[PDB]
Amino acid sequence: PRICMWKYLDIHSMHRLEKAATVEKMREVLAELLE
Amino acid sequence: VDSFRKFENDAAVMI
Amino acid sequence: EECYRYFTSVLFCHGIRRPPFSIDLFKEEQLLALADYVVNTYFRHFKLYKYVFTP
Amino acid sequence: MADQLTEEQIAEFKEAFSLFDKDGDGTITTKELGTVMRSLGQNPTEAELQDMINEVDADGNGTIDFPEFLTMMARKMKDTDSEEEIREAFRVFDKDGNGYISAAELRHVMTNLGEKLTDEEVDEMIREADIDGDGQVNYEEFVQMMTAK
Amino acid sequence: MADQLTEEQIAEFKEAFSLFDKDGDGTITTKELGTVMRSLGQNPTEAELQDMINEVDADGNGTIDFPEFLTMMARKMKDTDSEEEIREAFRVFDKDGNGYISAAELRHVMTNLGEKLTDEEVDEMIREADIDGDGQVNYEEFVQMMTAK
Repeated sequence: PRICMWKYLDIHSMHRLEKAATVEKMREVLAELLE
Repeated sequence: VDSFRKFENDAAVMI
Repeated sequence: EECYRYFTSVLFCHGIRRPPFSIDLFKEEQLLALADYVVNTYFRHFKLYKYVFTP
Repeated sequence: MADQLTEEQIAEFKEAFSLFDKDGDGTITTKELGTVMRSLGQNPTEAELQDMINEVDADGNGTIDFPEFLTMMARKMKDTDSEEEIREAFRVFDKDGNGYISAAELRHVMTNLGEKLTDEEVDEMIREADIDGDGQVNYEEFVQMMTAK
Repeated sequence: MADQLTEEQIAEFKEAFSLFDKDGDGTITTKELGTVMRSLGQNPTEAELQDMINEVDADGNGTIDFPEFLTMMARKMKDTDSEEEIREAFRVFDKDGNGYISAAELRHVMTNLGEKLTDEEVDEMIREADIDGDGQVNYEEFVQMMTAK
């Protein structure tokens, strides 16, 4: 049990996801980020 | 949060 | 139950203010809502991901 | 109060003050001055930089002469930022203290805490401090490079 | 270091050493010869002139001899005397970038910065700088003219 802040998704990836307002675009961005 | 909120501000002022 | 208790211990690492082992990021209502949703959904569908992701 | 400086200071402190100082008469503005403070082997925080203009520039008119510039640099010697102290402070934006700061947490603290920078200036700090790569802020080598004034 | 000059320069410098041979033994004064160091394809500062007059005065009796005479005006050809790099040099103060700095601003930039001037070297600098003759230093034609000798 440890602090899981900015562990897998940093703030840049989070901002990229926020810029993706549509469901399809955010799915594409998540697929790009999660490898 | 007294270390990683306000001392962050002081650390930035200096850094 | 093992992962249940593991994530329960992880929850107090984020719901209570006690550095460096925890931090007050959330609110009590958010804790309760997340616990409600996860206990409702994922562990009911535990066998789903068990059949897929486990050899 | 142009006396707290040393001659080793005063010499280059003219030479860099002279880089915006007109016809050798000893006078520049305050923004050019804040530019000048920064490359005198010194590291003025803008808060001290302005509190200094408050007492030297008595009315804050924005014009500073060379004995007045020796006056500002006099107190800058008092609040001179040192080597290990910024190495310590970088471990604070790193909330868990893993050894280096993350990618855009640096972009968020320096743009909203302290004497705030900008996203372009954060990228500049990434090229300077984040020598590890895009998002792992190496402050040890960062101190090494800036202490090499 | 006497070999870096050209052979025609070496012959004209045999003539030059005979011009300033007020001692006759084969030594000529360095201070009066400091003017000679600025003419034939050389571009030295006053600081470079004095370094060149005193340091390379190997015989050291105040009047330098011919082998060291040829040794002198070769050390200057080492410095990076390039044409565009001073054009970017002026652009830091020619914020317009058109090739024009004001005469007062030029006297500002030279009497204060880098190798600081003596005012007798600044009035002639403005005059040879304001080739257009409008109280305004045209540093482009200024570049073109001091490329020439």
